[PDB]
Amino acid sequence: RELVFKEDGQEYAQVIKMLGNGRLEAMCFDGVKRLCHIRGKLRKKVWINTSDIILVGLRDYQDNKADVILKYNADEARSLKAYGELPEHAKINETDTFG
Amino acid sequence: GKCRGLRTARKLRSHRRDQKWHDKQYKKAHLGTALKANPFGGASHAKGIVLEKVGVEAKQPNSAIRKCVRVQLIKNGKKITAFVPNDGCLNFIEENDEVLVAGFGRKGHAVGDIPGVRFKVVKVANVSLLALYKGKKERPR
Amino acid sequence: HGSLARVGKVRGQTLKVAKQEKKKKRTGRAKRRMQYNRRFVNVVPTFGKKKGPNANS
Amino acid sequence: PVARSWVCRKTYVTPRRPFEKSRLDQELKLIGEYGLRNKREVWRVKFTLAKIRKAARELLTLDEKDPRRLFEGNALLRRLVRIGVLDEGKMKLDYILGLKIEDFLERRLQTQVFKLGLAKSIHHARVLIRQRHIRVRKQVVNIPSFIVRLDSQKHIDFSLRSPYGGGRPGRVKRKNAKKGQGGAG
Amino acid sequence: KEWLPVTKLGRLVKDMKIKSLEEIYLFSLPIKESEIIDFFLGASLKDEVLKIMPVQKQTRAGQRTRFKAFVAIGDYNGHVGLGVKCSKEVATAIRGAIILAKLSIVPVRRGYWGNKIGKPHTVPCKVTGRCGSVLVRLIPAPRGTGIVSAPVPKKLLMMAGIDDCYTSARGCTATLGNFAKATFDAISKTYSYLTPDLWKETVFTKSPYQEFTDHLVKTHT
RNA sequence: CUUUAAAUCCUUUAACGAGGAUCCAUUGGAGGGCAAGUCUGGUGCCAGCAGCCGCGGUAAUUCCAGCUCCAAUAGCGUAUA
Repeated sequence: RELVFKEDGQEYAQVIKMLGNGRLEAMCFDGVKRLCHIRGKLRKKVWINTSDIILVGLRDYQDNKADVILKYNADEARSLKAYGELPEHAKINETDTFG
Repeated sequence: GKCRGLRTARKLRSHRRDQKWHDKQYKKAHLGTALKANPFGGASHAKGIVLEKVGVEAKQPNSAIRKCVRVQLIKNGKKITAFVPNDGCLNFIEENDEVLVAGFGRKGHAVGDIPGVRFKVVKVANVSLLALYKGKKERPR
Repeated sequence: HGSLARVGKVRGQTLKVAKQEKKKKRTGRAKRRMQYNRRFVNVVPTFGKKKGPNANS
Repeated sequence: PVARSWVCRKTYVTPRRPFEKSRLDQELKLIGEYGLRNKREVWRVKFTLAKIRKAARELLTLDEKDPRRLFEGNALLRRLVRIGVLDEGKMKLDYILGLKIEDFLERRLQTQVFKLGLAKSIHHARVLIRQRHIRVRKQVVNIPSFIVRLDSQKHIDFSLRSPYGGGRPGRVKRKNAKKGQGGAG
Repeated sequence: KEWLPVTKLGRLVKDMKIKSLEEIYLFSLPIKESEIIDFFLGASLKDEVLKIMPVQKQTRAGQRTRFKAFVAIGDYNGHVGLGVKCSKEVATAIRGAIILAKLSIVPVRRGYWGNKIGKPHTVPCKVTGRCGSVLVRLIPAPRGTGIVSAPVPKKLLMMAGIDDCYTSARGCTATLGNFAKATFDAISKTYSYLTPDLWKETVFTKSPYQEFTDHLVKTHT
């Protein structure tokens, strides 16, 4: 509904391996692998898929854990990409809902 | 009882001793394995150096994470995992600092929704966490 | 916002009010005397459910 | 090897239930009516009454015409009639068990000063005793928990070194008198 | 607000021919009007609610909850009773439990511990009552001991007039209804026990139904 | 002054020594177990509380602060045999 951007302690990541036990692996836009955690509103109200644009929170004393906040589906994700936040090597690969 | 003879005392004593050893609390309280596996070594409190901070998660009923530190003791060399109790008291602790850990409430048992943690932090840098949390004393600079 | 699991967030963003300067409270024998008086000789015969000491319904 | 005693004991027993209702009600009633300070005093009186009752019970489980029973039972009975909680018409071993906490708390020095007729209230009686105003047989008492005897009840009066029983006045009388002398001079 | 007795016992009590419920207990007649006892025992019959326990029944459209009330009744110098009633509402269940408790009260007897001086204060012997898995034992105590019990049998023993008792319970005492019914059956057994205080040959006096039948045939059909 | 090898401590005793008698009593709680607010403001499954049931999802009786109340009282709470 609204375009909210990243802040201090938050960034964007791409889901690489979709696991169980309410956690997943996401590749952050800084160049490090992290074990993210599914938020309490993100278990069943929304469904997180692979290769999607998500909001990932930083951890200030350990640097191998994270947690996920939001999810951008198609148009706000491509509008955020048009603004410029990521290295251009990463590929969207047309992330949206299929038919 | 079953033996009701006038000269039946050795059998009753041996049966009571065998059924006493065949128990739970007497079994942990009389072997050396249950006290040897204890990282405190039969002690109420222990000291050690904090290496790192870990955010351990809660159980399935409730959704939060628990701020925790990992302690390597000096009396035996074992590595334990102790919870920082109050709100915002993790910021009073940094790496390579000594703390005084204690039990967490149920005598070597995970209490509440925190899995795999049986200890808590009482004092940090030779001053209590309650005095720092209530704003009575200050960390020595 | 900042981060989700910030250490000491709520106590850090809590509003700060000050204590109110009040009269001191009696302690010792006179505290028990006041409690006995207020609980046993200032009571009126009532019916139903007895009201609590802190009832503010 | 030092020459000490190392002999001491507790004078009270805490109750089993920490948060009850009716027990706290009669404890508060006893404290407010007898002007006590805390629950430790009424628990102490309850403990010594329980010890006396326990001794009376274990002597009452015994048989008659036993000389040690007759001896220390008569010792207990003469102690209980000389302390003021028993009468001569009830000099029997079973009548010890019919005693109450009111009988032990009525021989306290505070309520004896209050009922003797020289104190306004029982808290005023405790203040009067604590500030060294009375004496019991040519000897002042600084404490309210002085359990009097039957033969020493008629000797309680004001102390000689007190402004109430005739003596030197206190400090606010002398200070106000000196202020009046300064204002008049 | 008037008394219209449907039984000849209630009419006979209302006609001032029965002095007290002593002979009613002696002849072991069932009491089916709860206000006969309320006439005999009036303002000296206090009560309070032990526990309101909700029970539910599963249907197609959810659960139909119902409230069950436990109340203790009795004068502090003798008789004591207990009643159980369940209904839809709380107040209706409580008033039905009050009527059912006052309908069925039993007399208790008191004895001595050793010497027979003064008034009786304790349970005369060792009685036991059992219902469900709960066992309640009543043991005599010396004078001035008090009631050493759980709070529910303690309040039942104080409302029954017994001043001194030692107790020992076994079973699932967390269920209040079974515990209360067990101590009620324990204290109700004080007259079914035979003691050598009463071994003389009793005389069978005439029943009120035989004694006042000429009054009854005139007062009712 | 007494005590004491000589002192100190206690007791005795003259001169001073309290009105909000500022000469100012704390420790744990307030859903049940278990005595005691369906109070107010803030965060909003976050922070955290919770020995056990469980409490927090943008109207919290349980979190964080103020008021009020409750248990013991120069004492109270916590961890281990």
